[PDB]
Amino acid sequence: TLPKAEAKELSAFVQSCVEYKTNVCFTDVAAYESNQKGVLSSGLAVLVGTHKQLRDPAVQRLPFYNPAVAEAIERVKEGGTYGVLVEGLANAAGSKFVRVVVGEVPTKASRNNCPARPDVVTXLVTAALDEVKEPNTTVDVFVLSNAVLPIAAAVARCGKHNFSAKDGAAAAAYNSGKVSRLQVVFPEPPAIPPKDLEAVATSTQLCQRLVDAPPNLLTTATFTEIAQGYAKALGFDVDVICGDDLCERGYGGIYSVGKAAFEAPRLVTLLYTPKGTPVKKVSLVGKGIVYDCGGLALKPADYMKLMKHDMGGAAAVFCGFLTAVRLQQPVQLSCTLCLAENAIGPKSYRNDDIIVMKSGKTVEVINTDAEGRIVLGDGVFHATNELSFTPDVVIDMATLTGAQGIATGRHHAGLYVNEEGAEAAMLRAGRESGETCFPVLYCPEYHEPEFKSNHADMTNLMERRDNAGVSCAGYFITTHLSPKFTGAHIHVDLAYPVFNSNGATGFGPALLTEYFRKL
Amino acid sequence: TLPKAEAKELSAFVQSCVEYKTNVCFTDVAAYESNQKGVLSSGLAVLVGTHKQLRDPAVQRLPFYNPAVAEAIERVKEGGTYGVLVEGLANAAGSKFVRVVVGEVPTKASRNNCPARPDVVTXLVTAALDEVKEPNTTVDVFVLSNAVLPIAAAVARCGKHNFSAKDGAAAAAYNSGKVSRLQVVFPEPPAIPPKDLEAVATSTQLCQRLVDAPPNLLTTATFTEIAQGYAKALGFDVDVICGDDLCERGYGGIYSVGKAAFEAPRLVTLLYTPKGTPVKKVSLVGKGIVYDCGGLALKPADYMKLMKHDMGGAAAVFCGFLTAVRLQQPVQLSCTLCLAENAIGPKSYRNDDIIVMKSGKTVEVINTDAEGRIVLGDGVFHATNELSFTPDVVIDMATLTGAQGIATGRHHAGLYVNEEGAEAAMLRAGRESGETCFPVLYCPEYHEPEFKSNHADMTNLMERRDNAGVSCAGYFITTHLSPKFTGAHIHVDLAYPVFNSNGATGFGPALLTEYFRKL
Amino acid sequence: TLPKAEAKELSAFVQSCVEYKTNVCFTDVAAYESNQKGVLSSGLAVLVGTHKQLRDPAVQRLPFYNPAVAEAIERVKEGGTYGVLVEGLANAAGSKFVRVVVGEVPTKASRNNCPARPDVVTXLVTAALDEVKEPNTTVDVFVLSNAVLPIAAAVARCGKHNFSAKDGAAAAAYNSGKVSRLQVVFPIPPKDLEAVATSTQLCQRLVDAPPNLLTTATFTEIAQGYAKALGFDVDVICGDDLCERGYGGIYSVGKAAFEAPRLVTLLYTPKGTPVKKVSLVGKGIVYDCGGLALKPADYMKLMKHDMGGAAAVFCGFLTAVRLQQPVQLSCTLCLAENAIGPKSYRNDDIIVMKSGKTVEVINTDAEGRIVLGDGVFHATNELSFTPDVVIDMATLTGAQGIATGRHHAGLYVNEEGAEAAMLRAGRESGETCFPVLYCPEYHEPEFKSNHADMTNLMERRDNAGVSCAGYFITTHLSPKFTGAHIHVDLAYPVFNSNGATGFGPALLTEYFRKL
Ligand SMILES: CCCCC[C@H](CC(=O)NO)C(=O)N[C@H](C(=O)N1CCC[C@H]1CO)C(C)C
Ligand SMILES: CCCCC[C@H](CC(=O)NO)C(=O)N[C@H](C(=O)N1CCC[C@H]1CO)C(C)C
Ligand SMILES: CCCCC[C@H](CC(=O)NO)C(=O)N[C@H](C(=O)N1CCC[C@H]1CO)C(C)C
Ligand SMILES: [Mn+2]
Ligand SMILES: [Mn+2]
Ligand SMILES: [Mn+2]
Ligand SMILES: [Mn+2]
Ligand SMILES: [Mn+2]
Ligand SMILES: [Mn+2]
Repeated sequence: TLPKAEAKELSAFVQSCVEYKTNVCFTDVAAYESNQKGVLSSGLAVLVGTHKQLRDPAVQRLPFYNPAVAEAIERVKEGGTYGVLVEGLANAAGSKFVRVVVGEVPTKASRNNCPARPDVVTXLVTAALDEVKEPNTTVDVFVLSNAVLPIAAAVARCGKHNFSAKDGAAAAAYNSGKVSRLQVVFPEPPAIPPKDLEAVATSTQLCQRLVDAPPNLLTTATFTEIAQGYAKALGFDVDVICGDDLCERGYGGIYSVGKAAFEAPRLVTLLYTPKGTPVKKVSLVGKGIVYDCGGLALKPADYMKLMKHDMGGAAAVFCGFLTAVRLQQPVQLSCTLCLAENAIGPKSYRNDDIIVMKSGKTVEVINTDAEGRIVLGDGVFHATNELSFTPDVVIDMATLTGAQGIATGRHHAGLYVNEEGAEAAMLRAGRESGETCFPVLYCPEYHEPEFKSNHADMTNLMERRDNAGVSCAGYFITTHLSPKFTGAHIHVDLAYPVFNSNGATGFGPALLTEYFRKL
Repeated sequence: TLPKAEAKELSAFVQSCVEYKTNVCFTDVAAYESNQKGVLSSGLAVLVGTHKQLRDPAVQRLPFYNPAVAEAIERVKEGGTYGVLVEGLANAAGSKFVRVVVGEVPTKASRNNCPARPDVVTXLVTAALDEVKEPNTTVDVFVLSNAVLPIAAAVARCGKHNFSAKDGAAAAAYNSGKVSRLQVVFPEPPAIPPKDLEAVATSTQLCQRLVDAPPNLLTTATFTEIAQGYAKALGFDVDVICGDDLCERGYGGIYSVGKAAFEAPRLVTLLYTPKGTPVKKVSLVGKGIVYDCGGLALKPADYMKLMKHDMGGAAAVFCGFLTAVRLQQPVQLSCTLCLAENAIGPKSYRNDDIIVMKSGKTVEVINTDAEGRIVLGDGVFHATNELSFTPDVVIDMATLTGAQGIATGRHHAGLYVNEEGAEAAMLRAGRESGETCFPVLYCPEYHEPEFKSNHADMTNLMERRDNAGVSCAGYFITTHLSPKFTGAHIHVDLAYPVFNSNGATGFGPALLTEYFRKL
Repeated sequence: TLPKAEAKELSAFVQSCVEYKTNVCFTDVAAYESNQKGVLSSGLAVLVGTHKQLRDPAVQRLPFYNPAVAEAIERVKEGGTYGVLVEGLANAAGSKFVRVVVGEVPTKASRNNCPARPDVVTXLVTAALDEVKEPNTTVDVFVLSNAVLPIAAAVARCGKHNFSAKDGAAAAAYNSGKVSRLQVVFPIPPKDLEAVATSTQLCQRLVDAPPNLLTTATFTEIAQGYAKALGFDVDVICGDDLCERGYGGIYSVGKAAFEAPRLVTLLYTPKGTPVKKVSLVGKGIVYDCGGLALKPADYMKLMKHDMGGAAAVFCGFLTAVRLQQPVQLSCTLCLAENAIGPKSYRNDDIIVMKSGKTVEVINTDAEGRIVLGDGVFHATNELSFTPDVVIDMATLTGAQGIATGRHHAGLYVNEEGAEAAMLRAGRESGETCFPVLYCPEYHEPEFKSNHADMTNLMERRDNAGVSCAGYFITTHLSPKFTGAHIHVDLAYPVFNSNGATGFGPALLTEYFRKL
């Protein structure tokens, strides 16, 4: 039994995540010119675009423009912002001055990046919002790109985060009182509906909120309750295998990892079937390690800092699934959340233990901190073998390896994929969404020998360290796919793209939405 | 309460160890020539001996010999094998070809080694069995050494291990389906009976099985049940002091170490008295740390890999005892198993705790990972003071220190002994059995000062590292001997000889059998 | 400087590398059946192929086949070998028995690998040669693949290495007396395959050799020896000349060492109209001790391999000349020892690169990119022509092994077309490759420096390390250059547990072959 006060706090936090709606609205120049009549929404306005786009004639005719803003556009450095004051410009707050902030987006974009450069867009708007005069206002963000999806996510992930514990916000279920309503204004009427872009943005910021939150708030239990809350709200099926049931029912992997912890591990599977004929049957699986302490292979304090992020794969596939339901994307989805805390205690699984996986294959544990692949190997077997349908495509997302960062870096998720066509599709989706990706070596013939075990079918870690580590971890997961399954397997290592110096990025959901969108 | 499924698995595993019988039979050339009539047992046959022995005239007259095998004997490198095919040679499996594998054993053997070189014999047979055409067959291993005991153990420890979790053998109580019946064929009828050699081989492979097994199968509890199972089977007395009873009854050492763990520590004492007059009264004590995680002095993951082996001393004295009973060796034995898990948790004994040992002397714990000597100090006090007799000789066996490997290495167990005569005897037994040993410095005057404590009688670790570490650990154990005891004390550090790159070696039992045999 | 005895030894070693010719010959079943008349070349014979290929009818009709070999083919495990004795089979050595060794090659091959699986082929033949009855014989290796180039290199890199110091071979200029003549028998010209094989084994020999034999000086003398032999131009900028002439990078790195650093540029122009103008640049760190950022002893073990990029581009160039490939080639070897001493470049020093840009040294052990940045500027700016393609090869980063592994070299490439071409060449040659992220917009910020143009190392460690090192090199390209840049990180593929692999030369030969 938890203390009564802590249960009150946790309940409040669950509700805050279930009832979270975004702070971002979307419109266009013409529709703004009619709805607002040229009156600005508050004492701040932001303008963002490429060097050439800021010098387009249409910019002059915007309602905040004046000879100062024109100079600001001259003076601004690429990648940076320039602010100016304008006196007596008509505005809803009645402020004698209005602050205009220009920001220049670069046009340079390599073949493996999103040509819109939403990464910079996010930074520019974050900078501009740092000079905010009053909180709980509405800030007009005029963008000059028409790439609506990437920008929508880029602005959603920007500025101050919706999760906060500062200045007594712990008393208000950790909802930031410092967030500004943001009204994005595209040149054209969008391409995608405003009500749709708002969903994508909500999913990005919910993913962000979950990831950000500390493990004393977001436990295996509260994450499950949140999924349940959304299941009741949007009307989809939820299946939960909790604690010792996992051992009874053959799920040795997720059980062994999570059994040490105070809050029991759970395999939470969600289900959505669209009205009409689905274009593809897709199964999602997320690594949901709510805190990776390392187990008995205890991490040193420096590497254990920010391990609340180890749930980031689960939060991605979850919020990606929530968008699909809300928009009624015509994809038949399973979403399986592998929830556990890799904890240290009397009941820790051990460096030498042998696990009997739900696949039936045995795993010699060399290192308890390689927990992610074990928990996923049960997740992917569940999806390919225990569900009411066989998927065409399996997508597993996880904050799996440090090797990821060394190979593909902080902005690109690593792809271990068994088919060129599906790799290409997910890659394309990265470029379109702005939540980019890149391939790591697919070569099972060289990965398998690294897992030779004396007494088990396989180990959970490479014999040798410097031999395609992002890939070998991916291979391990594939060995626990059902032999029923013949289709396409996409493993997504997103260890670093989930976070930056300001906290979580909400990376994952938008990438999925865009991948689904083009099947 | 464990999960129902895990209890079923554990029970199955207990039974598999209790009812384990060997896969090795033994006979001689003449007896084989008459029983088999020159028909080979399967599509594989192995021939092993020294350079001179392979060129003895008697080899030609063997039933698999031909002009190819004669060339194989020329071509073979010392320490290696050479395989050849022979067409239409009569055999029980009806295979068109029979594979003959020659292996050359070296004759070089230093004063501290076994002149037969069973180490190489084990390797040669392991190599030959790697080309096995069908599992569950019978392979004829023709050896040309008459040193029957060392060869018997050497073949028992060789090839694929009886413990296995591969290819669904987890469903069959972890019994390997991949093992070959091995029929050893000596030149002469063996100096020891075949029914006796089979026991020695069974003990070696049981020891092997226990050590190999992961700590999730072999717990303090299941090990105790195994001892009990054998006690009911062979009719000897078993005494168990479990969990908190240890604290109540003054056993502070073994209690403190093991109390953190999920499964409680146990001091299991076994007793055997032969029908007539015993030649000697011997007390065995084994370090039975089922997993050494280090305690609060938590081991780094690399050094914690393979710590399921830390029980290896207990498994040695246990299986050594089982052989004595089964062969009815005329030795009066006590066998005390010091079973605990050095675990990490809320209830861990601490680096600064003071233990009150069963000896009555107080121990300041400097480092919780030096758990072995504490546990043994209670074990040896129990044997020298609480039993129905006072032993003439105390033998304690343990996987005690890393220092062992630095000093005596992977093949020789370290001996800390208080009397030259007993050191000599155990050394002799090493050379005869092939489970070899070597002395480490005995010099208590220089060991004692390393354990000076401010507030306790002693510490559990040296002030200075690099002052006869194998020995100092031995000394600690001697301080907890009863003052009643005045006989011979043999401390056996077998940290490395218990294992190799293939897993456990079953080192210990045969050394004991041979030591007992020559009192 | 040196003792008279050591100079004698070094000279002998130089000559051994210059006059090295391969031990491998190539032929086919029909041509062997006619030349040899069915008499085997020695008391050993080897048979290598896939599960289905070993069961093809044509195998039966081979001159060593018998009912035992047929069982050996049954008994063999995939990836392993099985040996058998055959009595009185006709053979050149007159041995009462002949040993036949079968080896089974797998057919499983992922999209990023060579379908022939020459990796396994190499292992199989190495295993079979371990049971050799007499050295200095000729062993008949019957292969059942027709993928001639990858197999030729695979057999060249296999078995006992030509460099050896065992059993007094130090007295015979470190030439192994334990090597077998290998006659490969298939079911490209033989004189051409022999060159590719010679290049693979020369690359191997250079890499294997210890840094007390292969110094910056002896490597340069070897290049000179080959320049005199095959008639091509050689340009050498030695020691302090590098400082005088603006080459701050390669000078600073190598100036601490006993033997001075050298920028050795080689030149070849084919008789007709070249299909492309290509400039090669190799990291030639003869020993990477780390400099003042001294490596720990474990990571400094096997750092004689840090020259492996140079040995690749050098031997790749030698093949091009010998076969007269119609490519106009520059080959620039960046030779230095990253040494520790009174004159070590320092962690805080600022280098003035030949490019003109300034480099703040954060860590002296990131020596490779500095040395290469001068190499690629030399090629793109100081030569008699402007290349269409720049290929730089180096044993550059440990990150490589984490990202692409032991069998695939990492590719940082600025154009999809050239990446594709080099990738294809990998799959064909068997010296495989794989891409690492190309994204300069994210790499550049990692090199921000307070007082210099750039640093030589990332601010942050976990951010596409194989790629960032590549980017550094691109900043020192000439602005004259607008063509295709291929950076090849081959840190791990150059070696395995048996020593050097001779990885690089065959990959180039095959890339050139199709341009
Ligand atoms: C020993 C295996 C531990 C598991 C892999 C972990 C990640 C993890 O625990 N996921 O649950 C990791 O990032 N490991 C890194 C790591 O082991 N590698 C792989 C090779 C070098 C280095 C990369 O940083 C470092 C940061 C600890
Ligand atoms: C403080 C630990 C005291 C117990 C010695 C332990 C062995 C142990 O845990 N036994 O249960 C050990 O690991 N010994 C080694 C060790 O601590 N030493 C002492 C100096 C070098 C080395 C000797 O092997 C390690 C490094 C493998
Ligand atoms: C810090 C500067 C390191 C310089 C580059 C070296 C390799 C080198 O010196 N080549 O000359 C490297 O990557 N070394 C590795 C290394 O430092 N890294 C970088 C990140 C983690 C780890 C392995 O990639 C290991 C092998 C020691
Ligand atoms: Mn993790
Ligand atoms: Mn982990
Ligand atoms: Mn221990
Ligand atoms: Mn210990
Ligand atoms: Mn280097
Ligand atoms: Mn270096």
